[PDB]
Amino acid sequence: MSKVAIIGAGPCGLSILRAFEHLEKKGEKIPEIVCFEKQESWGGLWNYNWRTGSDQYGDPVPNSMYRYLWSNGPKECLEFADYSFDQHFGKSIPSFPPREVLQDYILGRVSKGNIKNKIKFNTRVINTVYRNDKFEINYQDKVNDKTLSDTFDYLVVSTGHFSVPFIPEYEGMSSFPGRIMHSHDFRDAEEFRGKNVIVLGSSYSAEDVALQCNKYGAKSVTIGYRHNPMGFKWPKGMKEVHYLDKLDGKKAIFKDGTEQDADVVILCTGYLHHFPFLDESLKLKTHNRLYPPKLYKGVVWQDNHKLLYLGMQDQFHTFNMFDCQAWFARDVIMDKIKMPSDDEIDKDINKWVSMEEKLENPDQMIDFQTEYTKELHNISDYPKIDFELIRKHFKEWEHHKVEDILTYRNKSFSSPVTGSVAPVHHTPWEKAMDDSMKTFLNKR
Amino acid sequence: SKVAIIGAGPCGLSILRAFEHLEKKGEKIPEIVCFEKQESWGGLWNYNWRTGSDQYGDPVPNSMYRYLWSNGPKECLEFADYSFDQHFGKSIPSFPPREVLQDYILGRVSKGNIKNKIKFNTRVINTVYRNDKFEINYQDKVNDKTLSDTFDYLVVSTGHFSVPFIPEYEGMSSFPGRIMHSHDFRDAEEFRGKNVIVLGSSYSAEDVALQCNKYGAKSVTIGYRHNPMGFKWPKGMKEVHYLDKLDGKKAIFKDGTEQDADVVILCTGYLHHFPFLDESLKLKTHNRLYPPKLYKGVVWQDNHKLLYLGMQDQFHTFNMFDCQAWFARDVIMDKIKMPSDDEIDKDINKWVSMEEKLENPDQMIDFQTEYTKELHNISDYPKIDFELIRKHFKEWEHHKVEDILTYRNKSFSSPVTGSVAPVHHTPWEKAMDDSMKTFL
Ligand SMILES: Cc1cc2nc3c(=O)[nH]c(=O)nc-3n(C[C@H](O)[C@H](O)[C@H](O)COP(=O)(O)OP(=O)(O)OC[C@H]3O[C@@H](n4cnc5c(N)ncnc54)[C@H](O)[C@@H]3O)c2cc1C
Ligand SMILES: Cc1cc2nc3c(=O)[nH]c(=O)nc-3n(C[C@H](O)[C@H](O)[C@H](O)COP(=O)(O)OP(=O)(O)OC[C@H]3O[C@@H](n4cnc5c(N)ncnc54)[C@H](O)[C@@H]3O)c2cc1C
Ligand SMILES: NC(=O)c1ccc[n+]([C@@H]2O[C@H](COP(=O)([O-])OP(=O)(O)OC[C@H]3O[C@@H](n4cnc5c(N)ncnc54)[C@H](OP(=O)(O)O)[C@@H]3O)[C@@H](O)[C@H]2O)c1
Ligand SMILES: NC(=O)c1ccc[n+]([C@@H]2O[C@H](COP(=O)([O-])OP(=O)(O)OC[C@H]3O[C@@H](n4cnc5c(N)ncnc54)[C@H](OP(=O)(O)O)[C@@H]3O)[C@@H](O)[C@H]2O)c1
Repeated sequence: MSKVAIIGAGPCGLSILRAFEHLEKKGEKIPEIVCFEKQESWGGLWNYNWRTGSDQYGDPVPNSMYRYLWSNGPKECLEFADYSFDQHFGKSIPSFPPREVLQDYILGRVSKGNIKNKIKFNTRVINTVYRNDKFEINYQDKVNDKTLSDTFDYLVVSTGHFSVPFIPEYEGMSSFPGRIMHSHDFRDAEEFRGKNVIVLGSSYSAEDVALQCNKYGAKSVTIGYRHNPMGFKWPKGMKEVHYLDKLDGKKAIFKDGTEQDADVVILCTGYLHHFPFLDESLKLKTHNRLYPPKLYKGVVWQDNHKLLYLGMQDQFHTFNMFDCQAWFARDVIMDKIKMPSDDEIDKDINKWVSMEEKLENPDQMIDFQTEYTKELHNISDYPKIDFELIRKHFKEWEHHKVEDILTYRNKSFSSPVTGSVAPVHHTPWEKAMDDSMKTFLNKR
Repeated sequence: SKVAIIGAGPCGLSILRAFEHLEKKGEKIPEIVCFEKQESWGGLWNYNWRTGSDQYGDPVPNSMYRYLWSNGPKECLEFADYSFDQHFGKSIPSFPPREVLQDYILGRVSKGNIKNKIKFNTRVINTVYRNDKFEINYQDKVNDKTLSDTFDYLVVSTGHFSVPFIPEYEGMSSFPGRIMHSHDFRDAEEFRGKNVIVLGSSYSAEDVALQCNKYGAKSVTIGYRHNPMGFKWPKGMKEVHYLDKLDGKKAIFKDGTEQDADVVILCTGYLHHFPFLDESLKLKTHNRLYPPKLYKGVVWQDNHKLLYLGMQDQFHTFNMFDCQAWFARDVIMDKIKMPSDDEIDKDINKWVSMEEKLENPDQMIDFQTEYTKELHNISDYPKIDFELIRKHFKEWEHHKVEDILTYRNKSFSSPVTGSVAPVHHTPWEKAMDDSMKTFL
């Protein structure tokens, strides 16, 4: 008889709506659920949006995906246990599909029944306090420019953590005569054809953005790193150098002495966990990491067990980890899973944080998130899926990237749900200029 | 008595300055706290390379770009209590680059204890009125912490040209180039050799188009929805009717025009945006010379201790903000008494009715002149010749129609000291370096 609020209708918010649907479909009564989504439509980061900065209502644009974006990990690692690739597509498809394809898969899982009607779109949650055993929530109806209010027994935060950019300042930016942007701003790589591009950062965004710039015709691409280089086998017109010292006109100067003509600087420097719409007492504060503290099983807010965060960990696993988290959260809301004592909660949190701090390389991290996810998987209803296969897949994928960063997307992996082997795509990724679902799925 | 001011741009600084005049004379003044989300005072007059949102996730309020020059005669915006002659110590041309006017603005408030009243990197986030106090929450950005305090009076001076209005046009989802708003514009060199599309029909469209051309754009094409600006555009520039869609690197207009396009710059205006005010306190309006619900254009009709500065559309700027500020100060000080609710409503209607009838720039200049002159006579802001200013604006509009490329080369006389501006050593079209250093 509870009333449940969900903030965000991306993969995480959809995971929990889906978790609740499984129960309703079996005949179980479920709580009233309201899901707030600031975008026009569901899909979260998987929606492409030309917009940058803030929208027509002055709401910051949560979209970070760009044109020509392809799955950066094996799709088999993110398959839904309750909704297989074979079921959705009706045939086996390659392991690294373009964004539109995976978006289609995400929305397909939830588009058959009553989930969509539970979501309020163009609606931005702006304020949350907890009082008298209820979450009092203010939200903006954007189209009408109006503040609305309601009260809930449980609150699920699924707003992701890759939308609000962290944007550091370097010397000389005030006088740089080119574009300075964050990866969050990146939209169509053709913008930089024939240009000298500087990329700053050492993770997935730096890696992929650098490659897209080169692929879509940049004159040069130079990656700066602060601590250690990615060390991948970069294409001809690409180099990796240490630490940007300053910009001096159309000239980037690095600490290792490198001087590079620069037309654009793309800061691929990460994002903030940003929750301006939550009271300070409810607000998770953390940098991007595999296991932030104060989250029992990485989900339940330690100080308020009716506040549940989804997807807030750094990610190797994605979709099916979100599912495992969501099924867990559903079961907490349903009172199927009972919270242990305060001391046992704190002890369990410390166990995972301590392991997390000790992680030293991707193999250890992959093992860590595997064990985290598998433990979640065993406490609830989420269907059979082979996390051991997934563990192996991730490690193979890391090896592929080291082997050849240009060709890792051409590899084939087997489904941890159905066993199906992905066919090799008709077009090598390094030559695949058209990112449409149509050309991917059609022959030739 | 305790007063909060939100924003330390020209308007917030105008009121801090108004209160300072009194304190300097020996009058006791209220405790004043001014919140500013930027690192430093100056408002829009600060250049910031950042776009979108900052390192703390706070939307960037800066909209000015590199190579920006004053777009109206500086003699129309001179401070009555701090002349250009006083500040610069010699006559200088009428259209200075941004840094020059920024230096003038901050110079007026630099000498005293005003700066110490301002909390920087501090963003007001919530405002409610209860028990006769404004309860205000603000984020200390650097520490990522929410702080709270209570005030008797609230002055909102956060401008209205920071949060962009950004309309969608068919084809944007697949356009192979940059789509941006003028609010994003930073350095025109970014577009050298590029086919630029500019959408809009006001000051941002006009100046951005010219900046792109001046800094080597291969072409510039301006789309208008209702009416063209009609200025005498430079050789490589044209003005066409209504963008229909983008189809690849192709901009297609309703009048059939097809134009090669590498970048689309939406110069489509800004929102009055106050997420940090309770719905009951929040001004809702489009850009216009006289929004309703603002007594003398300043006092919130439904709460006479909430005062908005600078929220009108602008011909006048600095010295109008001043007149509004001196007014607001005197209201806060209880020198000026509010009239009855009915006389307030009648007075607002009087000005709104006039504002709705304005038909052309001349009538608008006359309107804002009268609005400003009336404010001027209710307080003690010093002598300044608004009649001369009225004339200057009309002359400037004429200059723009005559030649949009040369209007900044014109000279105007100070309405404060009578000083005649010298013609700058370099014509605007050829003035590439916007540094105050090289200007002076
Ligand atoms: C550029 C990029 C590429 C990526 N590529 C891959 C990939 O190839 N493979 C992979 O497995 N993972 C990828 N990821 C990881 C990605 O985070 C997850 O796949 C997934 O999108 C996370 O889903 P989520 O629901 O947790 O957050 P999101 O997908 O960000 O969804 C959050 C939703 O909440 C909404 N929201 C936010 N604030 C509010 C508010 N105040 N009120 C109402 N609604 C709000 C947002 O509009 C958004 O729709 C990528 C991430 C990024 C940024
Ligand atoms: C691109 C551009 C060019 C212009 N050029 C000219 C010109 O040449 N001549 C001319 O006369 N006028 C010009 N103007 C008009 C301009 O509005 C005024 O000159 C003046 O800047 C207005 O000052 P203001 O204090 O009212 O607003 P602003 O200058 O915008 O100051 C508002 C301040 O409030 C702060 N703020 C906002 N929200 C918050 C919050 N929640 N908490 C704390 N602080 C906050 C902002 O950081 C900002 O510093 C221009 C405007 C623009 C946009
Ligand atoms: N499907 C795709 O192809 C694709 C493309 C983009 C993003 N993604 C996803 O988007 C999510 C986020 O990845 P991300 O790379 O953007 O974030 P991230 O993994 O959190 O990495 C942040 C990077 O910023 C660097 N950094 C921090 N401060 C810096 C500074 N002051 N100067 C320079 N560098 C700085 C960090 O390295 P240092 O501290 O050593 O400098 C780090 O490498 C991930 O899920 C990723 O998979 C996928
Ligand atoms: N010193 C300088 O050189 C400098 C440079 C830039 C800005 N400024 C200042 O910035 C402030 C704002 O000027 P502004 O021009 O940005 O704002 P503005 O005066 O409010 O004008 C907004 C423009 O947007 C247009 N518009 C609205 N909706 C549109 C749509 N859907 N598609 C296309 N156009 C649309 C409007 O024309 P339609 O409705 O007819 O389309 C209008 O011309 C002013 O104070 C100005 O002085 C000064």
